Amino acid sequence: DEVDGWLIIDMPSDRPFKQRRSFADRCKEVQQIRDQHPSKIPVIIERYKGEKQLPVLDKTKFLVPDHVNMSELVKIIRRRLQLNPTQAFFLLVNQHSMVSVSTPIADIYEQEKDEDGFLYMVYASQE
Amino acid sequence: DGWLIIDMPSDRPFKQRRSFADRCKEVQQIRDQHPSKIPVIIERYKGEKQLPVLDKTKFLVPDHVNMSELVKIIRRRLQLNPTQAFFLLVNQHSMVSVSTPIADIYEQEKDEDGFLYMVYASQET
Repeated sequence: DEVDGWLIIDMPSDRPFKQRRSFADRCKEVQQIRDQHPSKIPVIIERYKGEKQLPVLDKTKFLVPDHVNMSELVKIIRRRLQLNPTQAFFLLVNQHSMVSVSTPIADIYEQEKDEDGFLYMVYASQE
Repeated sequence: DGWLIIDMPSDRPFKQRRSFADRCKEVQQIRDQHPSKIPVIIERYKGEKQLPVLDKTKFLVPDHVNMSELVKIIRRRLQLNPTQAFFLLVNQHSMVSVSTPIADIYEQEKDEDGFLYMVYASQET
């Protein structure tokens, strides 16, 4: 806890996935994933920056079949966060994109995927 | 005998009711008379049914205000009560923080014709 006179702080890392790996490493990972699972979408789902009433997700990486709509994914987040009904949340795709719950993620992927090939989503409460 | 002629007002977006040349011309006149104001087109999101249509779609906004000011203005014209939540989307689906200055949104998202297009929708949609 103290090394060489220095007092070390051990707080856990809250990095977004994009800040933990390099662009080359993320691209490399997507290609491996799209090779073994060409019928699934690699989705990164993280907590919005300024969120306060909502807890962090324990698992933020999801391999999703092409055919499921956003509803099917929202309810997954509904189950993983185990939220109460009076606490409403929204899911933004990529950077600030509100998309219809009936849209298949396969169209969302090809329209909104990141430069690295991942599809980034964030959940928030309001504002 | 003859024809059944039907006349109904248009609910088509502003971009389809006004030519490109007229829209460009209108912004040019407005930026000349009002160089410190932002011309914003605010319309109801296409598949929206919970919130009504507004009688005014064209808004001349001071360039110094934040997105918050535009939300409060639309909320008032929609006469919403606190239990009614809505979003104001830039372009078609872009969510922006209410603290973002409208001038920054304008220079980043304005249309080629000089207007800034926004739509309002409720969480249901």
